[PDB]
Amino acid sequence: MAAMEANIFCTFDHKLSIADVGKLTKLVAAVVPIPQRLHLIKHYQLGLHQFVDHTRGYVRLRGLLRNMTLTLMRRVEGNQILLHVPTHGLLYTVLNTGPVTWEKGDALCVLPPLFHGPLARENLLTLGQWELVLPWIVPMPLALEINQRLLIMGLFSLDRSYEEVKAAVQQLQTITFRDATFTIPDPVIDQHLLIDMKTACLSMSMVANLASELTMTYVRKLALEDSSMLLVKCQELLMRLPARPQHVSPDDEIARLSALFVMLRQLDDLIREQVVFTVCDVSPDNKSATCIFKG
Amino acid sequence: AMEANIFCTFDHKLSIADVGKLTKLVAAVVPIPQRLHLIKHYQLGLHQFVDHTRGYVRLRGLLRNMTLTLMRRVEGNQILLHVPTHGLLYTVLNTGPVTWEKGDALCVLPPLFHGPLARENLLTLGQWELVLPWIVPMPLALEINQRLLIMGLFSLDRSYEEVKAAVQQLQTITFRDATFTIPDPVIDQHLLIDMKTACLSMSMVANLASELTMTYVRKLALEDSSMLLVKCQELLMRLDRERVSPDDEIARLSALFVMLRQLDDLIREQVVFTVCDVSPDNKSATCIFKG
Amino acid sequence: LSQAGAHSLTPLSMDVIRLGEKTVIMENLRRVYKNTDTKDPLERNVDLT
Amino acid sequence: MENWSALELLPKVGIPTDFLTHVKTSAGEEMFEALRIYYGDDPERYNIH
Amino acid sequence: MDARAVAKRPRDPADEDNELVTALKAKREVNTISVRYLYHADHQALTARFFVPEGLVEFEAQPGALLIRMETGCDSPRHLYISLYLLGIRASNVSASTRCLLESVYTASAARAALQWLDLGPHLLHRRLETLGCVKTVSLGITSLLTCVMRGYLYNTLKTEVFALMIPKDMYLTWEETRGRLQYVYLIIVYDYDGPETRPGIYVLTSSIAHWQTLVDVARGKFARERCSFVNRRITRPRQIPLCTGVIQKLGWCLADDIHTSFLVHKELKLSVVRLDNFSVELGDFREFV
Amino acid sequence: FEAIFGTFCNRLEWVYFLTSGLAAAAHAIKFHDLNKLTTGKMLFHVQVPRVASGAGLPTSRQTTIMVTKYSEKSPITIPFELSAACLTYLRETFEGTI
Repeated sequence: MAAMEANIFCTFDHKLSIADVGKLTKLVAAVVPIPQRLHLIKHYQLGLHQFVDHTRGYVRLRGLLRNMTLTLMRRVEGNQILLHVPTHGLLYTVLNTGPVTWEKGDALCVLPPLFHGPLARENLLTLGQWELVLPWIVPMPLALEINQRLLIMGLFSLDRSYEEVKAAVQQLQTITFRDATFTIPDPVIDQHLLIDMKTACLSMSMVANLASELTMTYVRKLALEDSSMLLVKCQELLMRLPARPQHVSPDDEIARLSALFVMLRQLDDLIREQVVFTVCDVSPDNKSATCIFKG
Repeated sequence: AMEANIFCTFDHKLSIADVGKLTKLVAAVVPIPQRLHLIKHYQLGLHQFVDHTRGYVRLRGLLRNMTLTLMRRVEGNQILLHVPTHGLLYTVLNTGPVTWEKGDALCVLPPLFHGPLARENLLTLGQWELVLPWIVPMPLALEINQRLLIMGLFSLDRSYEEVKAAVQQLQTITFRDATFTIPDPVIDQHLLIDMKTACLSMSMVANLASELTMTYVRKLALEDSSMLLVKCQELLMRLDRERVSPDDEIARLSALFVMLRQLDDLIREQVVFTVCDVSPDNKSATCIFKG
Repeated sequence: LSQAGAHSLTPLSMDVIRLGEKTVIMENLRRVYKNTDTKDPLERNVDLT
Repeated sequence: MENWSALELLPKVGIPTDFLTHVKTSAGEEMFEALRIYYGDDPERYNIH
Repeated sequence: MDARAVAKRPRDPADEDNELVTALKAKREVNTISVRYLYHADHQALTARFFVPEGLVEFEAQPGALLIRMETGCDSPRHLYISLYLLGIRASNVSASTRCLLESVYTASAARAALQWLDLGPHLLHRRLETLGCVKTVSLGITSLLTCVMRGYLYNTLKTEVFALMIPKDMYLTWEETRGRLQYVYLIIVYDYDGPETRPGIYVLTSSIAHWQTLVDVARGKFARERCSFVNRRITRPRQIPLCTGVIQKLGWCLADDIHTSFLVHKELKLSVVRLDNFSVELGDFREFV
Repeated sequence: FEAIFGTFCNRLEWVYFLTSGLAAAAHAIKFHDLNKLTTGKMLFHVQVPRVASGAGLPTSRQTTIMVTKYSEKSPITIPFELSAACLTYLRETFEGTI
């Protein structure tokens, strides 16, 4: 069999309105994920819309979307579309469908959409009781916090009154990062979170075991002499409670640290996402930017 | 038909001995702050980032955002700079003290020294200086940061000379065909602010792990069928062996994750090259690029 | 194989010995090994025990 | 340290030479004062300035 | 600068003469060496030669086999090369019948010493190993030489034949009944920690999954037992800190439809093996998981 | 001033195996498709003469014997590198300055 084609043609069977054929011309050079990887995929498989469900698990969309191959929009024309898949490491331009101000030199990750609030949804583009849904591209600091907020929301949901959960979900669903506000659609608890909470709860324990006696104690001892803003603001979160170290074994201690890094990567990755873009010089319009490392 | 290359122009006039000082460094990784087409020589290297109180960790992170670039050709005035493309091979100088061998997963690190060297000489304009980062093999690169972090944990207590004997062991890693003496990040007993943050970045996390785990493990234990979580609480209850508003739980958990994002700069490390053939006397070796 | 040989011919001067009423060529190979970095095959050695 | 680069570009007379013990060894015993050796093509000869 | 200069089509190297031809063309000199067509002019694949002891050349002489560097604390050799099949004598995953079978072939003054170097110290195997690629066209000298493929397809020169990767059946496993039209290949070390000794557990695991998050999650189902062994070793042994249940790393990708079972043949001792076909090489860094 | 004199470059002493006297032991023949072939062979047919025996002794058979004589490949290859700067200066040309 031929290797899966880099070039993909998508053709609508439903009639296209003249108002919408120009909607795609403004959509050119944007991330349009697909699953089946056909040489001539139908538009019914195009977009994230086929993955929607009554559960509306935003965490569920976060996982299923990652399995889809990413594609770049290219060559709009009469009732014909040409998606393209850049090879790894080459540079190509990418328009930002989302409303976020990209910075120079930062990595980017695909994310399921978060409604802005007013949810005017543009012309949204629809036909046949079906709507195109293109996931947003987001900066890393937004891409990182969006996962941890889904996880901390599941920890507070346990062991506490359901009415109290609403007070926490309200302050957590909002995100004021980088000027523009954001909000998380239906953060329903899910078994996909239960395994995501499982790997975090597993890392939550073992790091306490791998930690050296000189490591966990060190923050409590620094306050005896040094004082600083970061030392005070962080110390309040801790529970309220010269001297020789009990033992110092450099071979035993270097081994304790090397194992400790592995659990951190086991724990950090759940809020991490597969980086896809490494933008260089953003365009002044903030409607487009060049990208590298795509795929 | 020539391959694209960044141009660069030095400002200060160069003596013929100086331009020949640079032609000895044909292949060489050169960090670039941003993929600008033109670039002043002041932007080249880590030297624009050089700092006193700021620590080595700040170089560890900003260098990851630097654009590595070989010097494809050296002439008068303009100096070419060839940005690697992924998957192509690229010859690189063995400026790194470690000897290279076949197949090493090389990754860039900022240059270091242990007092005076037999040859600190490099290209030198007035005030300006060049600094070419080391190209250490990956297994040693973990060993570097694993030593640098532990050495700062003892920085609070330099007063016990018995502790210094352990610091002297960490100070000198001994990879084969090498005799390193890693400089102490501490200077005059006082820590660098970057070192004080990197130590806080980890110790704060391990402290929250000691207590926050006691709650969530309980409710999640009975539901699990794999049973592996059920025994995780056993070590936690034996971690006690030695001797609250709901909103407080949210702010407490929130710090535990964000500090790890600050700590991630010291954890995972990208590999920038993987070796193929090595030239005789290990002056240099070709390495296929890998981002 | 005998018919594959090219019919072209050129003279070249040589030293020869006549032994057993049969001509035998003499030829040094010093020119093709001098200033080269491989040992001459004719110069070897024996390991008597 | 003579400017060897000029010799690699300037035209040169073609003189056959005869000498003992191979050029690699005779220069390995430092019979000459200044000398230089390298493997392969030299990039440095192209750096005219 | 000229408007016609940008109107020109992009250059085709095949239309241009080879640089050896262009130099001869000016002086019109004729060398005996062929010049009309440089070989290896068109290969995206990159390679580097690996000198090997002759006691390990067997089975590697068949094109298509994994190679890994094995660092040694000795100064000479610092890095003995190891076959993927010779690696299985140590792995617990190999069947006991197959392990006794192939081991009789690999015995040598050199290969037997390589087994001793896995017992020299506590340190785990994944730290001691580094994937290299796969051989094509063995030299088979008295000092064995191999042309490993750092990246791209394995094939004979002039594209006359496309070599296929060979993987033993004992290590191969499938994560899903429904193979996709494409699936990446992953070498994956696993450690079933245990009291007296922590055995290696090698596995080859092709899968349509590519994202690291989705891959490790399904990985915990098949390997939950070894995952249980890891925490169990901790609670039993205070002041002992084993690390890393295993390592996943990318190895390449294959067309999936081309996969079919095959067998190696040497010394009248056949060995059934899974046979990936158009396995383009794409080495990946080790990624530990617990 | 220092006094540079004439520059020198040694010329190699050209040689040819076809011209060498060692070729008298050789029988060189070009064959463009030689890479395709596996191994050559040369069958030899032989029948030994026999002498008549005297009375009371075994008689020789009309003996026949044949053998095969193969060939030995001896591949050779020589590296030589060319600098990439030589490539960029080989065909590319800027202004026609001296």
